Amino acid sequence: KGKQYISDVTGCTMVDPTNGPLPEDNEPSAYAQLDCVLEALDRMDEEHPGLFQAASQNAMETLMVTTVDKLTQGRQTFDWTVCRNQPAATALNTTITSFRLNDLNGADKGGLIPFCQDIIDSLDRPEMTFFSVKNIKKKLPAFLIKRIPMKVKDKITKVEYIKRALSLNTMTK
Amino acid sequence: RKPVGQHSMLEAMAHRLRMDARLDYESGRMSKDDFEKAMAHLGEI
Amino acid sequence: MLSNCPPGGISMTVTGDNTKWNECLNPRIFLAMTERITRDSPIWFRDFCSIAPVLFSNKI
Amino acid sequence: MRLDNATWGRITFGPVERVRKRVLLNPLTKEMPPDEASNVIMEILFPKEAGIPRESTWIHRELIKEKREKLKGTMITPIVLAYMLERELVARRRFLPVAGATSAEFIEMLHCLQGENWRQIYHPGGNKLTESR
Amino acid sequence: MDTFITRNFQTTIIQKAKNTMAEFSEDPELQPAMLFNICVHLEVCYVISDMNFLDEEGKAYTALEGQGKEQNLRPQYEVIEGMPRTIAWMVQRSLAQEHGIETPKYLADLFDYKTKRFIEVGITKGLADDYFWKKKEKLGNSMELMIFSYNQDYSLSNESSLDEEGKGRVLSRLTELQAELSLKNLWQVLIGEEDVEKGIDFKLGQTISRLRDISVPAGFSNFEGMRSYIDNIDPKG
RNA sequence: AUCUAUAAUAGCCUCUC
RNA sequence: GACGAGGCUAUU
Ligand SMILES: [Mg+2]
Repeated sequence: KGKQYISDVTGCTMVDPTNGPLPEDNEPSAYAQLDCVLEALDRMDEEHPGLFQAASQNAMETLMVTTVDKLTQGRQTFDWTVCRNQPAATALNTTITSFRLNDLNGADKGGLIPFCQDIIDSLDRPEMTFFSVKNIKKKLPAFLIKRIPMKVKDKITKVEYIKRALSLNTMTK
Repeated sequence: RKPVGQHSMLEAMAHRLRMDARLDYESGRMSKDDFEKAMAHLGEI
Repeated sequence: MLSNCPPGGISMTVTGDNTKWNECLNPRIFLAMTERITRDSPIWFRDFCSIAPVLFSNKI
Repeated sequence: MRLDNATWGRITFGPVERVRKRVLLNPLTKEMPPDEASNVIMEILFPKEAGIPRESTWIHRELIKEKREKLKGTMITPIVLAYMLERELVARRRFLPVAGATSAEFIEMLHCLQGENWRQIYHPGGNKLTESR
Repeated sequence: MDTFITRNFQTTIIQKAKNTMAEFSEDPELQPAMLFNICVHLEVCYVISDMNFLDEEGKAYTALEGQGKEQNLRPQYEVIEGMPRTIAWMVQRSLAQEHGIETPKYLADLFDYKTKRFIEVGITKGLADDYFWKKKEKLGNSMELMIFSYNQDYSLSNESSLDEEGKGRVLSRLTELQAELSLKNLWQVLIGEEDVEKGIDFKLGQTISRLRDISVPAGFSNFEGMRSYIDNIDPKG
């Protein structure tokens, strides 16, 4: 029951329930009201003076003293270069190398902020060159199929790269 | 401790090995011939 | 809360779970939350904090 | 050794009200926050690649020499020695339920000290600080 | 502006100066003058590092033409400046550890093996003695410092460790630099004190800007309107 | 009076129908 | 094919 439109960046169908009609029953509703959320946040700010400011300042300091290697601390991470799941460190290394291929050397500065600037800029590149994995299939009689992976250069367009960056890889728990 | 630096690993290693070789030479740990070999390899690199 | 109960009244506790917590929460509301929280911050940090809700609003 | 040179008192059965407090797990002769301990360990084991001489290490300079005396000719891998030094210097503080004995010598035996319905008198071995007394 | 620096100072000098300003997080273009200073400082260091060489007897001797590369094995002085902070600190700590001298609290500019001391070379625009004393205020004797000046004024530390020829050569090089920058009309370019506040930069591109624009709640055209609404409105009631 | 301070990896537990 | 966060634990 929210605003449905088409994204002009990716061409995807977008649904926006915020500020939508108020519910008329007890079914789950995503139509949050911005005014009410802001009123609740202002009440929180009034009851805890300086809390938002202190939290923002501390987060800013931590970000300014945070390096690119903080991203290796994750588990299986979606890798857009292979459109697969790879260990967080492997995915970060692959992203850094691909960015190097596309004149994006922010990760060299060391901080997380320059690397995030590089990500933002990557979203604007008309094309993307990277290293991906390609498998060769061999017929081993038993017949069975044997897979030999290897690294190969690849190129994708701006919209494809943007969709890969915004992609989530889903699995079962 | 996590190493820190925006320079390449090759340059850091080269400088560290240069310093180690020179200090071994000055401390007597390395002789003339080994020092000449080490300096030649470092310069070639 | 037990000591703060007005005298002669009633205090009642609701054990509650929210249904469809992740399904119904919207990244746009989170963008608004981030913008409100970082009201007195430099513009660069406000943009940086707004990036993540924006990316999640366009997630695939 | 602290366990071995210890005396055990009686065991009593009765209500024991316990409060959750942030307490030290293991006794340390010298304690410093993790950053100071890391700087001291880098000084002891990797003096060459230690970087800026932070002034906070001044108080511990003498200690560093002492440690460099003991490890001059050791063939143990340096990282194991570093975590040994951390084990000796860095404190581990955790929230635990306690009832009337919060010193690390007692937190070591906490599991045997008391439950919710019983108390076990325990006299740890070693020496106790005057501040605790 | 930068053409003079590129032409006069070699590629290595400019590269190391730029690396140093990156280490300190100072933009070259916004603060060109500093760049130049770094270069000249680095330059003098190399000069004072290229005038002696240790021999088999551990004594200094001068250099000249006709010498083979093999004869130059270990320089008389080791250069600290012009290197990444981590590498320079490793070098200084290694020298201190292997010469039984406590590490000075601040990074040095040079190390002399003959006297086994750390030298902090400085370049001053005003009185040489005043700069010498101000540097003395930090450590004084732990790091013997020699100061040069654009007005042919030198303040060598107590333990002289160089000859008259080298000092004269350095002063003549500085004089030539002054004359060329004067006839090229760049002294005013450097004398200017123009250092405004500089902070972190995080600029949004076109794609991310559009994504944020189409990422606002219903009832807003773009993100700027949403931000203004969040900032200015009172949601009471 | 533990407030501070705190590298990395891995494990266990808790937190859509 | 097995994610995020919090706590605790072990190891280097
Ligand atoms: Mg519940």
